[PDB]
Amino acid sequence: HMDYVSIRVSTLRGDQKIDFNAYVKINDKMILYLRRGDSFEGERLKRLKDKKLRKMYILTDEENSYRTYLQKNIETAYDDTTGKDIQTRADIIQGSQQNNAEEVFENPENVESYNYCKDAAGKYVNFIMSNAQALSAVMNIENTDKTISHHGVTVSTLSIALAQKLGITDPKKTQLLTLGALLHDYGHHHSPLNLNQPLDSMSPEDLALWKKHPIEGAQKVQDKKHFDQTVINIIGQHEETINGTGPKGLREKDMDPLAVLVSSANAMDRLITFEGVPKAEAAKKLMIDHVGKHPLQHIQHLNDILKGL
Ligand SMILES: [Fe+3]
Ligand SMILES: [Fe+3]
Repeated sequence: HMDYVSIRVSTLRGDQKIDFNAYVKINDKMILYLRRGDSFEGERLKRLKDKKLRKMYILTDEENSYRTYLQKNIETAYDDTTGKDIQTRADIIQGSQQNNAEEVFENPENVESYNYCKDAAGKYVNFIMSNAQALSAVMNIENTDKTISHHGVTVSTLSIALAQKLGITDPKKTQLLTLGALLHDYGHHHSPLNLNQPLDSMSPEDLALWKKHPIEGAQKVQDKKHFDQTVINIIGQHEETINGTGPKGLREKDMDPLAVLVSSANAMDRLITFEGVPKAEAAKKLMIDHVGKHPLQHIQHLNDILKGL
């Protein structure tokens, strides 16, 4: 009898108490999981981790409560005047960025959703740039379920920090870099590929499928008038390497410089998140197993960023 609407689980973050139930779908039935009054700050977030949760459901009659919950979370989290714990702010903002990316992946023709994601990417740059511990707090949020939207947020975070180290200050460029990084793996959306394995031990079939993703991703968006060219370039070129060994065979001179940055940042998170490489060993691995693929200055800066420098 009752109607439900879907919500993305990355929107359930921080210490605000929910004024709605939330349900997990099991065997196509809506099973009560989160109750009115629950919150998700600190260790409470574990209730939503390691469970491959993507969508949950709320009663349609409670949708207004959810919408107000989300808007309050976002407004409070981006506010630099509150003195709110940085980890809680980061929990909310990381999840909101992920939500915005998922909305674009699910609705790529939607101009408003793209523009919302773009505007929020600008807000994200400002959050990371204006709060000393923001990057560290975001990097504390492990990608337990190995999703491409969480991975996009992580890659965008490393990309913002890398851009700062390289002296790329133009706000339009940093916004588009962040947006492209967030969306970079659109080509993997609803792919049967298990990303959580090393590329060099994938079956030939899996590797072949993997090589298609930037090409397919870019082809899908390249003629959409509302997509920024830089974002299209990042989606399509982010697997390219400076010595021309990537899927498109591009060399550094052939590439959007911002895609070179995302390529480096991505290569690092792939090692750490998808291949189980300890963060302190990732730079070495790229240099010794990914010879000549990325600019040494990017790898050194990324190593420093992961070290807190
Ligand atoms: Fe990729
Ligand atoms: Fe990636």
